[PDB]
Amino acid sequence: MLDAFAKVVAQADARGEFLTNAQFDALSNLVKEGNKRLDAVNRITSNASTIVANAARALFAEQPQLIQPGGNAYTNRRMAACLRDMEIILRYVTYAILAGDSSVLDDRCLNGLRETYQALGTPGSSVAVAIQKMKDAAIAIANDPNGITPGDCSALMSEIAGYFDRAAAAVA
Amino acid sequence: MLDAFAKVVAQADARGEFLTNAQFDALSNLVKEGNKRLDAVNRITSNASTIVANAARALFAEQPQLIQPGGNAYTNRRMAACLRDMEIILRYVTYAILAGDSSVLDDRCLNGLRETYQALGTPGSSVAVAIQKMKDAAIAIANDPNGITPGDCSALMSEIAGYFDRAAAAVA
Amino acid sequence: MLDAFAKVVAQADARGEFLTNAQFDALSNLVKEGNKRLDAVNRITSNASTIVANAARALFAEQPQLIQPGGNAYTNRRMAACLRDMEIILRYVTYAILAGDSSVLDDRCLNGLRETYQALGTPGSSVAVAIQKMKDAAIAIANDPNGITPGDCSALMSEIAGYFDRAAAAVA
Amino acid sequence: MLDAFAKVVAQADARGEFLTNAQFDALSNLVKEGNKRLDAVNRITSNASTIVANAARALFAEQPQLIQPGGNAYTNRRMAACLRDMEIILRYVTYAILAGDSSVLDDRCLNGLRETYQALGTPGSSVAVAIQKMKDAAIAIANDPNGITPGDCSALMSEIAGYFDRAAAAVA
Amino acid sequence: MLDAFAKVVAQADARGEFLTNAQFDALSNLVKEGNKRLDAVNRITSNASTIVANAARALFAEQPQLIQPGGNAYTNRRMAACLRDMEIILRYVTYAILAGDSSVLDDRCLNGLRETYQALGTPGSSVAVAIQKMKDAAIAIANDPNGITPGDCSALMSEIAGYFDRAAAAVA
Amino acid sequence: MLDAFAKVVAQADARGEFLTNAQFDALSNLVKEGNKRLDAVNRITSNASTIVANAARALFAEQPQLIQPGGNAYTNRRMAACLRDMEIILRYVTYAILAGDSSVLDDRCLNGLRETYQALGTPGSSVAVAIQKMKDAAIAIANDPNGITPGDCSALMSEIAGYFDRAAAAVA
Amino acid sequence: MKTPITEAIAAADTQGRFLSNTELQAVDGRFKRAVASMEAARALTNNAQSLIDGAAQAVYQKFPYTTTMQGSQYASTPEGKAKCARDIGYYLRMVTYCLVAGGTGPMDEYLIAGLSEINSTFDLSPSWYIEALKYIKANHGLTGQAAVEANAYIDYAINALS
Amino acid sequence: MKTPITEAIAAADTQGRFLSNTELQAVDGRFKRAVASMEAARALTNNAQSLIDGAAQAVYQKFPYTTTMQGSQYASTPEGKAKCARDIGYYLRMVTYCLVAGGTGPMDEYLIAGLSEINSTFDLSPSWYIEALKYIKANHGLTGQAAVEANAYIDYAINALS
Amino acid sequence: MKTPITEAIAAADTQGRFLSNTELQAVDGRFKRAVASMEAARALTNNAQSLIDGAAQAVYQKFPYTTTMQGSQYASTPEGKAKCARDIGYYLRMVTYCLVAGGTGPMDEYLIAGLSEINSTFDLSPSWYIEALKYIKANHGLTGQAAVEANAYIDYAINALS
Amino acid sequence: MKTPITEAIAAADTQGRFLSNTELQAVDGRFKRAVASMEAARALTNNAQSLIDGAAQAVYQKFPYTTTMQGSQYASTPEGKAKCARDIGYYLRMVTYCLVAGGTGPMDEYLIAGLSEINSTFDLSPSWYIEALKYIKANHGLTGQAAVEANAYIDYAINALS
Amino acid sequence: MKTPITEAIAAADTQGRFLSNTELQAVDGRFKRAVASMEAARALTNNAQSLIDGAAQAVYQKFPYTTTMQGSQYASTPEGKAKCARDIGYYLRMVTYCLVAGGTGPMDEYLIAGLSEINSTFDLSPSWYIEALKYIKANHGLTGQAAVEANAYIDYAINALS
Amino acid sequence: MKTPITEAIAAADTQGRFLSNTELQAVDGRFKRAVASMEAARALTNNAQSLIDGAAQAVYQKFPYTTTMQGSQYASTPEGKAKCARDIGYYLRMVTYCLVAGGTGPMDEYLIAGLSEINSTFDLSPSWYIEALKYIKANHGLTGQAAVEANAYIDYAINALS
Ligand SMILES: *[C@@H](C)[C@H]1/C(=C/c2[nH]c(/C=C3N=C(/C=C4\NC(=O)C(CC)=C4C)C(C)=C\3CCC(=O)O)c(CCC(=O)O)c2C)NC(=O)[C@@H]1C
Repeated sequence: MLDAFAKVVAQADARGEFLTNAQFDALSNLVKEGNKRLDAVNRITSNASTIVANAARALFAEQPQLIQPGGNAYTNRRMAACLRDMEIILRYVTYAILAGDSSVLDDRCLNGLRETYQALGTPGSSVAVAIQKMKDAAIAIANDPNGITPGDCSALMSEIAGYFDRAAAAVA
Repeated sequence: MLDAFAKVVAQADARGEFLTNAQFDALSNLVKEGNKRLDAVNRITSNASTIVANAARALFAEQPQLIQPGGNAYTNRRMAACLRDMEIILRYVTYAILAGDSSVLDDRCLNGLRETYQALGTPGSSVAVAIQKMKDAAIAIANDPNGITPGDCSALMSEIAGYFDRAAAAVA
Repeated sequence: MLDAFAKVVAQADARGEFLTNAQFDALSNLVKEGNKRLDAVNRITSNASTIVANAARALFAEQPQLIQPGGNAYTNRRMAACLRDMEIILRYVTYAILAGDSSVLDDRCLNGLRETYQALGTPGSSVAVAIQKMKDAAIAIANDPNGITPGDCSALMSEIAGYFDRAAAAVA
Repeated sequence: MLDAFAKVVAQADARGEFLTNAQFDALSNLVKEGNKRLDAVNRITSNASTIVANAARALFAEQPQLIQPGGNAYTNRRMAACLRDMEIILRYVTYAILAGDSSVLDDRCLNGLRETYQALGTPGSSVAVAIQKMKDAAIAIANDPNGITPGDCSALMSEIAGYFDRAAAAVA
Repeated sequence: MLDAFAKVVAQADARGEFLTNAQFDALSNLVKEGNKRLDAVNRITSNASTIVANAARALFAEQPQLIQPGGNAYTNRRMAACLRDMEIILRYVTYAILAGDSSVLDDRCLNGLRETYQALGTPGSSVAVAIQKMKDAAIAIANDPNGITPGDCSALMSEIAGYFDRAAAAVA
Repeated sequence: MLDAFAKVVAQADARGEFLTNAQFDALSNLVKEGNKRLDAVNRITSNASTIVANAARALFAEQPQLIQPGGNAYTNRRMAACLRDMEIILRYVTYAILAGDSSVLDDRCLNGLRETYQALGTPGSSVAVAIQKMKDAAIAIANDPNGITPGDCSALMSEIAGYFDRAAAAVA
Repeated sequence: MKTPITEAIAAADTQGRFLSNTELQAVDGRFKRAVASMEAARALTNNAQSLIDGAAQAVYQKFPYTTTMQGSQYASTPEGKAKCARDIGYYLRMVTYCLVAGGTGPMDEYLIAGLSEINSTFDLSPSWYIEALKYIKANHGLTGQAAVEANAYIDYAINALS
Repeated sequence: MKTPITEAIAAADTQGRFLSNTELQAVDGRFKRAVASMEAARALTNNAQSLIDGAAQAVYQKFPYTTTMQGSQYASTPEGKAKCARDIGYYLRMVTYCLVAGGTGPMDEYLIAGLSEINSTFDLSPSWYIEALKYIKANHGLTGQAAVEANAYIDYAINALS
Repeated sequence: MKTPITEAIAAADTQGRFLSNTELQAVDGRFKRAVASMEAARALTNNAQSLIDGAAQAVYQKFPYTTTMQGSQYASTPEGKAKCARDIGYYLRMVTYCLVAGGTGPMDEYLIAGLSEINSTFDLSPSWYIEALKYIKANHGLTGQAAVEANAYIDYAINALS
Repeated sequence: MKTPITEAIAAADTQGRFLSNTELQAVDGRFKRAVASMEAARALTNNAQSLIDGAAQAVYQKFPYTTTMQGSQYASTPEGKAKCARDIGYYLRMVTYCLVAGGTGPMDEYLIAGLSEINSTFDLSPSWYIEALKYIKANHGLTGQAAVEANAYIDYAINALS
Repeated sequence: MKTPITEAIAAADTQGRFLSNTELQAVDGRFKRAVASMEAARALTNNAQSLIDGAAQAVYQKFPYTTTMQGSQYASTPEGKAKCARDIGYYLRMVTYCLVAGGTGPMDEYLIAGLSEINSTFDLSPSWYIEALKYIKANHGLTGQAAVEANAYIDYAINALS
Repeated sequence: MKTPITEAIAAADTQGRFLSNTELQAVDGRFKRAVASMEAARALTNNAQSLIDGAAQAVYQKFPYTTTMQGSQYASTPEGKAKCARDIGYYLRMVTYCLVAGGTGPMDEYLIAGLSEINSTFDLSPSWYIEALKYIKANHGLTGQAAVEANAYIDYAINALS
């Protein structure tokens, strides 16, 4: 598992170099933008339950074949496993948001997940839909301009979207 | 693991339907034929040891290359492993007889067994012979018309034969 | 795991034969040559540390790309893992020397090792170099004619070389 | 673990005797009274949840010191542990009812339980109260004369009461 | 494991009360004194090795019977176990310093340690001496007035001394 | 676990001394008497089965209360556990004979065994009888003067008897 | 799937043993009880609708706020009522499955597993389904050992929801 | 009890290590945030009653059936209302504890653990306490980073109930 | 001790579950079969001696060397014959115990456990006891489901000896 | 395969250690004893037949019923006698293997493993092979430390059969 | 790699939990301390050479035998001095990495792991590198909380070498 | 304590087996080698002092800085030289113990265990004791298999220090 700083450090060690002024500037800028990051994490984490619930409801409304007898999300056990999966994906996403790097999401969540869903028979494309829903919702919540010190968070939201899209592409 | 009733239930749940009169009739008939089944299981189980022993003796008489130096059944360890294998096969067969379904035999015995014998070098065709011997013997014992209330058990014996042949085909 | 005697015994059992006079003579000769073997093992084992150290130093002097930033033997962790690997190889080699057979070296060391180094990215050809160094050094130490009852150990040294070359070929 | 039959068998084996006519008569009578037993178990088991809930509510109404800050049943964790304990006691009680013997209740539930409650600081006397409540409720439910073939179950209810009182005395 | 804040919280929950102004003031003062605490921990931790080494040397100089043949600290294994013990004690002490509470030291280090030393035969009084040495050294290092923003740390040093004395009394 | 040599070494290390001429002489004498020891071990080990069997038969002939219903050695399970116990005792005894020291017998067999038999209810005095039988038999077998190079083994037999009596006293 | 037969087989296989007379007297309680079980299953299947409606109305009368409160969990919209009748049908069908299989296996594996997580995620109150199950138990019209089976499994569901 | 300091110590002890600069920058986020945390805790403690009443009424207006339905779980009796105000007070007090300790430890150990089993056993709907917590979050009167702390832990509770 | 009831209880306790209809249909096969079981147990107990003698003689005629060969294991001495009749009585009594308990528990725990080690240590041939058991099975005089029980457990013993 | 050398190597590898003087003094007991061992192996191999016949007859005289009783396990048919001589040859050959390898490895892995299960399944009495082994031990004609080796491994077999 | 952020994430993932306010106050100590940390890293990077030379000479003056003794481990040859300056540079660079990452992760994973085995295999004395690190700590020219960071990680190295 | 005999016993006990011919040929290498072993132990014990002095001086000449450098680890004070002679005596005595026991047990348990931690904590260089051991190996005056034993265990020590 790596964070942004650890990533730069590892890349520099592979070459056996001290950090250059450019890298010091970049990391310093990352630090200066830490409050926005902590805000995003705090918000998405604070609304995780409603994100997963609303995303699931919307999914099953759009694809009722998943929740009818014979579907993959039929019975309470498989429904619970689906809601659980969504919680996991959102969780490791938030991990990546705090870390500034997708290393933890990849290794501990996305690596080998396409194979799992193929073996079980779960349609990874539906999971991708779910991840898209949770993405839009989470970005809305994190970029809600009410009750916070105004400013520009456009670069952070594109990164969060980067992690979500990364997951969706990983499962689909 | 499934029994006949559980099998019908699962098939009906996959479609999201209540059982139809045809299915209720079929299962009721299965119930009415339970005494014969318990008899078959009781008999084969009661003579398991002589079934395995006689089948083994006959096998090694027909294929002496198995019990000579270099053979797969040479040494007491490998002989014991062969007799053991036969006991296992007969045992899961009886399980299937009681259950009215081959689910337990497949998963817990036959699944992946052809690969095991190929890796070890055991000739699966000889195992098949053994299974055939145990089949004929077991059917003779279970359908012995002496000391039991007379009746027609032809349908049950074809099912038992179905499980045995299933195993033989699975290993060969 | 087998030694020479166990090897002959197993080969004879596969055929179901008692040992012949030729085999008894061969094993008796092995026994008569046991003091030289114990000497070789005692010496190589007594100088294991200097063998591994000098071999490593020579390797990294010949291939400095291994010990520079980005190399496979860079950082203390990977260096320690390399020295460790060398200790392991030399150790199982000595095992084989005492046993008169390569069975233990193969199963417990060489089997599957080429796959490991390929997965990790370690260059097996460099490991082979190391093994060659340890070979020359070990043979020099074991065949040092000073401080020992004079005699001909040429056949033993060709066997030791056989085990070393076996390892090198196994990794390269 | 023993049932009535196993109990008589063990007592007879300790003396090395075959069963006497008196014992055969006693066990035969136990068999003839099996339907009532299965009824009792079915009923108590069917109303376990309401038994435990009502008993708990009554307990905490009678002893509010247990549910106020500082009490042993304060916080949700300890409350959950108490309700759980009650479920366990009732469960092993029902086990004993089906078995006709208190062996399973003793070994798997009551043995060493007084020590546990003393170490934790839980008042075993309150647990005893709870067990008494569950006793009265369970006996009412099992001896409810509505919707069942009329008859005399007085001997069975005294046995059930015997198991409950046994537990209460064991904890107090 | 508890820290100061957690301690006050638990004490308040046992009574079912909100915190009073006095407690809020006390905890606020703890916060205002956090930099000094972090300094103490950083310093003692930074000099742990020299603290343990010098303390050990002084101990064995004062009690040579520990390091002569037959002594408890004779052989390298037992010496290593003693130095290790000292490292452990100092470590959990620093834990307590950071936490503002002795809970972690007690449970994870001191609880049951007098029994261990009595069973092994180690003289707990010598361990106490060692702990006293490490105490004086650690306090000197943490209260060194050079290279730090001047101020009064007398209350913190009495607390650190409190933890050390607590350990010594616990072992002696 | 210690042997004679290890025992002397440990005693000398506790005092921090090199071995004296007396000790070197004693150990040298132990070596010179090793063939007799290996003979004793080989013989007792070669007749272990008949020793245990005959000893058991004699025991149960002398104390028929052990093998009647209610006895401790009644049923095949407890009989098997008794024969097993005897095998264990004889085995660790032979270990001690080879080692020249009772350390392994004590720690790995006798330590805590009196408590076990008291808890289970086994009469340790009967076990002692068994051990005496196995003692007499084993000494007869090991000191049988037929088919061996004549000599005086009286000192060894008193040691073997020492180990047996040690066990008997340990259980009784 | 938990049934008397599968429980017996699992018991004999857990210890590498052939079947014995024990397991067969178990499967015998099964086959013998299968008459009452089958009767109850047939009756419940035949009167499933009239009764899912009796029951849905039991719920709506007991908890009227569920037919007027705004929320996707409540039955204040046609889609909500549809989901509710659907779920009651699921419970009844599960009961019939248990009666056919001679055990709780079907209900355990298809329904009970994950029930708490679902009811919590979707804000569904257990009391609703408990009321529906109480209605079904009261008005299934069965007498004797058939009613004992039906009530046994229905009460099993209620306990799962309590 | 989970706190930043105990999390750091546990992290260093899990691997037999002394503390390091890492753990100290953690405890430093703690001490620095302790100002806003303490402010929110003081404010919530000072206006606890007015607000437990605001909140209890939020619940009773949102779910009126709880003030009229017959049952020991509902607030249709004086004892019921007493229990309800009690529980809302428990939630608020837990929030203040979390604010004082700088973590969720207090709420995790004193409340969340066993919450599902309790709500299920006693037929208590999470939605009630979610409504109370939403009211408290809306009317605690805090601004800035104090409101961020209070809302953080309140929302933590809501998520535990969802 | 393995019985249908203890097997059911153990099944329900292994997974922290209350009893269910499954286990009760099991105990029901038990209680129902208890009539034939009890009949066979009574009959075997009543004619135990005549039959231990029939059987001991079956063994001595099948294996005459056991009445003439020198050895404490053989029945060439009065004490040997006494031990043999004793053991045959043990087998029969164990059968009756199994019939009373409705399972193999008694025979498993009191006899089968450690049988191989004993027969090997004391040089006792299984074939002897197999012959005795075959005789008892042939001449116990039972008909119908009683004979099915007796033969079930006797054959269980033989398989244990094979 | 268990031998002094493999036991030493396994001992050093079990703890990730190089070999030491200990293991070498072990392999030294091996090499030194290899002279007597080899002598006994040669002698037994040279007189294997005369002796398998001495021994088979020892068995047939001790247990005459095995040459007259009806059964595929007994030596009452030419095929039976063939199987018996075969098995005695197996035991002797195993002894020679142990003598060549300097340990019980060969006999452990090729014979002892699974011996009880075989003797039980095929109704083969250990006493027969014990008698054969006693004969071989009595008439192998060896003196001194060669007889000590041969008798050591033969007695090892007997103990395995007891 | 051990950092405050990765330690927080690992803490939350070890128990299947989302992040909480605790972890965020941790990452907050990180971000806040990152100013002093970054300052020290910049300064050390800017004056790395002058100082690797100050330090190498500190070692050579403290232990003069390392510049005159014959051996590939000693700095008595140009290649030796080259290796030494190389290693001192490694230590300094590792310190800068730790300062950039806000934790000991980089030094733990790239250097400390396997340090004892290396120093033992190649006959390298820790005291040498301890002296170099003491020099760097004494002459890095930092004041205030930057010096606290630099000294924290340097002292961490020394303790690893002690 | 690791010895040939204890290694054999441990080998037989690890698998619940009696002793066998294997273990006895092991103990036989032991007893046979005990002559050379004992000779070397006697000789080393007789000339222990002259040689601890030869050796201490070997160290002081090879590493002169240890007799002039300021530090409690160095032999620049009478107490330092005393500690050094003490430790060299410990190594020699350990060698004699290994020779007496026929294995590395004594040295493993009394010295090697914890050696790295000690040398690191007290700033003791292995090279010093390696030099002392090289001197002892060069000037112990032994010839033949006695020198092979002494050198075997001394070299064992050196490898432990490398
Ligand atoms: C076909 C296999 C042969 C056959 C069987 C047969 N039996 C009956 C009658 C009965 N069989 C049993 C057996 C059991 N019931 C149980 O619960 C158990 C477990 C303990 C067993 C072993 C019983 C009890 C009966 C009823 C009593 C009786 O003896 O009649 C029939 C008649 C049909 C029926 O189901 O009753 C049949 C056909 N008879 C043959 O000739 C076939 C070779």
